[PDB]
Amino acid sequence: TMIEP
Amino acid sequence: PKKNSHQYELLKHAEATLGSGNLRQAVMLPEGEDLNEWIAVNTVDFFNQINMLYGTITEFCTEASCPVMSAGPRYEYHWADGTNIKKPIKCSAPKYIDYLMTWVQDQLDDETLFPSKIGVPFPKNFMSVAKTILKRLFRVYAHIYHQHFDSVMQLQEEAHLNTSFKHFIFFVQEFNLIDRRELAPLQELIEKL
Ligand SMILES: [Zn+2]
Repeated sequence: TMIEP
Repeated sequence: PKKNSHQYELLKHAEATLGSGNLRQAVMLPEGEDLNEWIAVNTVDFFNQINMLYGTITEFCTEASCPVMSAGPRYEYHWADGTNIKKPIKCSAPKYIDYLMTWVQDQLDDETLFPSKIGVPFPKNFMSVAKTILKRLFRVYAHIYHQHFDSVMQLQEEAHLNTSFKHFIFFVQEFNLIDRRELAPLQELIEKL
């Protein structure tokens, strides 16, 4: 759903 | 515009009382109001504001400018519900925002979740349903801020976006509707308000 770098 | 019911006074009540400049007090549940109904009324207005705010910069947000949903390079968003899409799908920021906005709309048009009859209680899971809606709306502010802010300021739209975001963050904070985890893309901005 929400990915970081 | 629309001319001339309890939710609708509630809405004009919420919009007008913001003019005191003190947003922390204006966002609080008025005496004796149904908490869900207060949240529902403001959630719709936030959907509408953010829908028109994004609509002003729509021409600068394109498959070419924004190949993924980004709030800065540190944060990226993939679309899932899941109902029609259960596994998060990499897509462009315009496509993703389309899916999110159509999905929010679809929940607003669902009378089980947002009853238009004034005596029908909101569902027991309403609180969870509204938290999911607002959590995703925030990511529309996040992408506009990090990417299209030059366009926001080229149009005269900076104060509009800033006042709506301040209102949004103070409301979300008052009712515990979004986790710190999710507001991290706008962290520096949220601390300054
Ligand atoms: Zn964009």
